[PDB]
Amino acid sequence: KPSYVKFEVPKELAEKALQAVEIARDTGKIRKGTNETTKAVERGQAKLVIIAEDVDPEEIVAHLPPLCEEKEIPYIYVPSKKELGAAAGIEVAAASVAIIEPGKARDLVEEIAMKVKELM
Amino acid sequence: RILPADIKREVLIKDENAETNPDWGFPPEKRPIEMHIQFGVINLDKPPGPTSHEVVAWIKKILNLEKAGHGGTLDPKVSGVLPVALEKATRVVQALLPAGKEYVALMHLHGDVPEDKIIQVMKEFEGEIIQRLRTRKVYYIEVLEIEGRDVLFRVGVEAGTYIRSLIHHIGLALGVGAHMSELRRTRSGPFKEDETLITLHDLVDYYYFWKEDGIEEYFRKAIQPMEKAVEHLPKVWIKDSAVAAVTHGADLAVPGIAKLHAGIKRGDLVAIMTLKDELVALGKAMMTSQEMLEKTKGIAVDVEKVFMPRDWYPKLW
Amino acid sequence: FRIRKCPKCGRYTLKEVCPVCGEKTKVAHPPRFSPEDPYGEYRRRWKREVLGI
RNA sequence: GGGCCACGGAAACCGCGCGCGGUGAUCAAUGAGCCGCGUUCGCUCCCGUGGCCCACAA
RNA sequence: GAGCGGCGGUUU
Ligand SMILES: [Zn+2]
Repeated sequence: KPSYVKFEVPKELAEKALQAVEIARDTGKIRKGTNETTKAVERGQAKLVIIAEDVDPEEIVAHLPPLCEEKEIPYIYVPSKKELGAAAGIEVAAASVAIIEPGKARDLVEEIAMKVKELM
Repeated sequence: RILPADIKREVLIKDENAETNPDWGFPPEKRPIEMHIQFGVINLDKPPGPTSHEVVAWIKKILNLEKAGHGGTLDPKVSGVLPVALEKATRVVQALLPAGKEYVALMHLHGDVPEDKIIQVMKEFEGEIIQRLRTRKVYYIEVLEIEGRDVLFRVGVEAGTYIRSLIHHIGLALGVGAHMSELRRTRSGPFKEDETLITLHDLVDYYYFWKEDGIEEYFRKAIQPMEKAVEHLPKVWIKDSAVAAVTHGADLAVPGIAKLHAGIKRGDLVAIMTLKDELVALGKAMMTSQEMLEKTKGIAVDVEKVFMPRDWYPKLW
Repeated sequence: FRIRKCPKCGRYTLKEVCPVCGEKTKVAHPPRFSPEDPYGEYRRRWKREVLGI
């Protein structure tokens, strides 16, 4: 699996990922697409970054994992860019998503930042 | 899958005793990185988007080059093999502009046609075609895959053939019509899709790895010796004692030749090589391979373009 | 973009699995590049790690 | 005289395309639409200026 | 100045 994919993520952990994104969309505030996602990290607005594992070419998202770390922003990988896209409220796909303002997902997000923390 | 560049050549030996003095000249992998650039050619994988001309202006600004020139101009949406000759090697594109090309093309039919009729109708375009009015060869076409109205195929052609227009004529001959929806150049002369095929991201990153991190290895593999741009041409190899004379604008006389390719005819564009296989000059033959071999006096090659600097070899005259 | 290729075989195909070899295929075209290269610094941070410099 | 090498044989505006910044879309988020800023390589002849050589390979 | 592998239009 892709070289930008910097660690193994469990199925239910990657499921919670979609969940937090699902919720945050309508109760809170997200950004969809690698360009908005990257803006949010640079601007220090993103609470969590979600990256799809099937991004081809890799260069599309490969700057993401190292950018987060510079800004100490937590990020997780999900299996599919189609599934991650549907969660974000668009029909088309999404290489990546930023959860700007959580809402009903406050605990879930806070939970995830903890699990991933251990995988680094 | 055969282009005229692919023909195998036979080396005829003229002077069995000729040897090269390892103290003179710089064969490709004895070239310091800076000298390698000065006489380098990039096998660039052009992205879809920018023009060929813009891409090269990027390369010049980011690599701090004074000069660089591409071969066959690929259109903005077309990706693939774009040779970029650098600095003192710039003028070798004139060896590529005329070489055969190959493309993988995606054709979208405007109406339904049976798979067999497509394949059968497309095979009729091998050989000459017209366009502009001018004529042009299709060396081969192969249909990789068909998916309803989408036909993916490879085609080998002569320089200056428009694939877009070829696809349009294929559309007319099927009745239903067609346009080209995707194009990628997979080959141009001696440049092909091998490990030398390098993207812009890689090109610029290797550069920085060299300039800022002190690692020379990647950038050096990113650049090819200008001799590469000349692999498809017939060659004559000359003795050390003729090389500085040639670089000084002398015509190459029969007594200067050590080895040559078979099958050279008068008028042919020839590469003139040292016995180390450095490129000396491009010239035009004034003799056939058999004449150059049998004779002991006379002008064998008219030296037109000289690439090697005048000081790599001593003035042995 | 639709044109794809085998990383193993070099076959061009529209499919996701090579029909000669069976490997997953990849998009034939190179990523888009821009002379600004806003994330170059971070792409190089990733690429060194991959390469081992 | 001849060969070879270098320089030269236009400039400012507009537009498409593309790229970047901003906004971010009822199947283009691997970026719609819009706004602003950027943005287009050389080669071959031939002619002019200047430099190096006149070397059948010893 | 005339061509090869056009970015397109208007002003001296
Ligand atoms: Zn194969």
